[PDB]
Amino acid sequence: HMEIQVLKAPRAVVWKDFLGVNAQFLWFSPERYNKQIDRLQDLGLEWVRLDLHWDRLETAEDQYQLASLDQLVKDLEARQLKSVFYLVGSARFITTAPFYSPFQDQYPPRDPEVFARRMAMLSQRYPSVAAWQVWNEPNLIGFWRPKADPEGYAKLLQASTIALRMVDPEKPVVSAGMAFFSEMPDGRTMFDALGHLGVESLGTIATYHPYTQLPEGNYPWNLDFVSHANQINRALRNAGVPAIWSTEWGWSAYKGPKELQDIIGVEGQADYVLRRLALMSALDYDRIFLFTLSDLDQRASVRDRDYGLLDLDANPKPVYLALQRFLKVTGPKLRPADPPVTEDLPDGSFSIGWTREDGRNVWLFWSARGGNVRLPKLKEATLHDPLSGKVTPLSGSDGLEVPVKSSLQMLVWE
Ligand SMILES: OC[C@H]1O[C@H](O)[C@@H](O)[C@@H](O)[C@@H]1O
Ligand SMILES: OC[C@H]1O[C@H](O)[C@@H](O)[C@@H](O)[C@@H]1O
Ligand SMILES: OC[C@H]1O[C@H](O)[C@@H](O)[C@@H](O)[C@@H]1O
Ligand SMILES: OC[C@H]1O[C@H](O)[C@@H](O)[C@@H](O)[C@@H]1O
Ligand SMILES: [Cl-]
Repeated sequence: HMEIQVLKAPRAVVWKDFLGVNAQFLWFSPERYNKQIDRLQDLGLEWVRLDLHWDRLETAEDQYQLASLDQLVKDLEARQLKSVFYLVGSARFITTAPFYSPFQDQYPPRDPEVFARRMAMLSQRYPSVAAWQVWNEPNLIGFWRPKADPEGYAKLLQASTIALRMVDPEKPVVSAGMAFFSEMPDGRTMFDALGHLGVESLGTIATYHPYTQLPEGNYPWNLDFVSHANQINRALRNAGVPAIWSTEWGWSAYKGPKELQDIIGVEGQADYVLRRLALMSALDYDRIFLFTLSDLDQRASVRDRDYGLLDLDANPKPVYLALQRFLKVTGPKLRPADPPVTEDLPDGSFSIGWTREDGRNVWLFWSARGGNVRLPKLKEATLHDPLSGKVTPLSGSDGLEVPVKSSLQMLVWE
């Protein structure tokens, strides 16, 4: 046997349009988040996704805390960023939580119309915001207690969608990012259940958060990320969604102790993010958002502190430097293409071809078992390792010898 996963994107990818980042700007001073934005702009990116928690913005009924958010929205416009905000959680006055429950905000609102009016208020207050997203991961108990409720979420989404379109009928409404591939504890998927409730008629953007242990799946013997993504993306297109985003994905560089995610460190983070980026940019997403722009302080859980492209001082981590090298090699826009002709590409390889703006071909490739591959048609090419920054001219009188790594490499050829 011999199995290779080849991907070819369905359309051209323009990184500025396609690749955004999650951010947690309200956690930081304007001085600090403006530095983060400097680093983001240096990558040639402009899309950001920010979280709003209702119980932090409205601390009692009609008592708001918006000074920081007001300033942030002005600063985001001043930096020419394109933003999507999601609102999640119940304010204390409207929550369905039992009086004694420790997780008051993790319950949905008693009245979806009250939530909807808040989203409308925010949208009218901040017309520069590019898109509004309704709740977050409702297929997870931590965001919708005491148990997943597709009917309940559909009613919330419908009410919010109506209110948001009253404010601006042309602005996109984004449904909640579903955790993983939208699976619920009962064995159903939220996307399927919402489909039966006719939610696709609302015309909201569909999004999910396909975190996996490895870039290409959860186990080395079951690398089925591409299979799952293709399956859910096809179903969503079939349902007639206006667009598909992935509003969260990524890995933490935390040193532990282990909580869900294996310890991989700053170098593992760089490796995994680049491989996953190579996969998702060749799948049928209209936009994706890396989680996340910056490391966070002790207000975040141990794992959640280290997903950043940047450390707490807003300085590059290895994943940033790797992504920066990667995007410099690709240039700003990639058009779908085929990989070069190969001889003895190793079993397990991933293989993705593109052409960049100057017409040169770009081949993205890796394999868990490493090894070597021969390219019989080529006499010269340039090999890039975005993790080390090593650049190697390759040459041959009648074909190239190319080393294969477990990490992504980029071959630029003609
Ligand atoms: O709670 C974490 C952190 O994120 C929120 O968006 C803001 O309300 C901050 O003031 C808060 O400290
Ligand atoms: O907010 C990011 C959050 O995403 C999902 O809910 C999970 O994969 C967690 O692994 C992760 O921390
Ligand atoms: O099977 C792969 C997996 O197995 C072990 O538990 C650990 O070594 C992990 O770091 C590794 O990724
Ligand atoms: O937890 C992540 C955090 O750890 C330490 O505090 C420092 O190295 C920071 O720069 C880094 O962002
Ligand atoms: Cl170019």
